[PDB]
Amino acid sequence: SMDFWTDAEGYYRVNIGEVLDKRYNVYGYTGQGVFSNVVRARDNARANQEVAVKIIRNNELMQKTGLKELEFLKKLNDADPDDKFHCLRLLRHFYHKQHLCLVFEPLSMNLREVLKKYGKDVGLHIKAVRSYSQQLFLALKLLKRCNILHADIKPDNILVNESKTILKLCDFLFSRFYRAPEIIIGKSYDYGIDMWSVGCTLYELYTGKILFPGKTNNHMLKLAMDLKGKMPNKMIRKGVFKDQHFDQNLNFMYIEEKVTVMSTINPTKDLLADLIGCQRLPEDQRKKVHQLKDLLDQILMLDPAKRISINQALQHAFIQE
Ligand SMILES: CNC(=O)c1cc(Oc2ccc(NC(=O)Nc3cc(C(C)(C)C)nn3-c3ccc4ncccc4c3)c(F)c2)ccn1
Repeated sequence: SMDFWTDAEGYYRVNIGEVLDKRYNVYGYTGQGVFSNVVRARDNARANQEVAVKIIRNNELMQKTGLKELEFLKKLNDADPDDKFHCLRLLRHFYHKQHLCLVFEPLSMNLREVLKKYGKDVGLHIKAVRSYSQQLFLALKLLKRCNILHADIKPDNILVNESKTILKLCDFLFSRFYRAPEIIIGKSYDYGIDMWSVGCTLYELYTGKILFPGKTNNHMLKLAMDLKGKMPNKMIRKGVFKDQHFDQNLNFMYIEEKVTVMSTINPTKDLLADLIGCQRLPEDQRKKVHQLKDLLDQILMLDPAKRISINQALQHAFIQE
């Protein structure tokens, strides 16, 4: 998230049965987190309630990064005192053996794991996609209110409770698939990047498949333009990486090594067909799928200024009808 060898040293292995801050009885690992150990504990000081504790590495870079994370979470916590906007709740922090330790509400699994348990190319029920879409847009609403850009929304960064009724947005290879085109071309960017990533996620939640599985940044742009046609001229010109992907005449240079020069990219991606799949749907679910397709069309505009607003997303037929 962002405001709109000594870097890897100091890992701490917490033992099962260790008590932290004279209260957190560590009883299990989670596996989550990239650089820090995230453990499950019971809070002996608060009726043995379950928490997750992230133990950050003891080095300068990750200490400072930890403090920034703490600041972002406190800002969202204060902006949303009743927890209606679906961001992860930090409970408090402490220090242990020079490690900054962050204590969070416990959650069950991330949405990548939920998709895996649905099985290969299966996806969720459209009713769950509807509910999760609303919750995600509410998270977007809070982030924008707090002048925060996530910049890496994807199933791996969304956690759910045990019943899978509630999701919380959080932040910890796959990242390229969810990247907005303004980022790829190197244009100045805004809250629109997170709306884009939410669109990519929603498609994947329903189909079980990655929307834009591009091997490179060049391939990602081609796949986006296969949906929406060629990127606007004014957008191309403002990108600091435009020369990797477009020539002096703003023709797209499709790499496949061979370079195919394209003045036009005819839209060919059939989003509805891909959404429906081999399903024989009843008219009520079929209607909802059409509405999902329309929501995605409005999210996945190449120009971020022309994407659906957060409020228009919340009031879209997919959610409301
Ligand atoms: C059984 N239970 C479990 O398995 C289990 C595991 C579990 O693990 C964790 C999940 C998430 C986090 N952390 C975050 O999500 N941080 C965060 C949120 C945001 C948002 C809200 C702005 C998106 N930005 N940043 C965030 C992250 C890193 C940053 N770095 C620098 C600057 C700002 C930053 C902001 C964590 F530390 C541990 C939680 C609950 N249950």
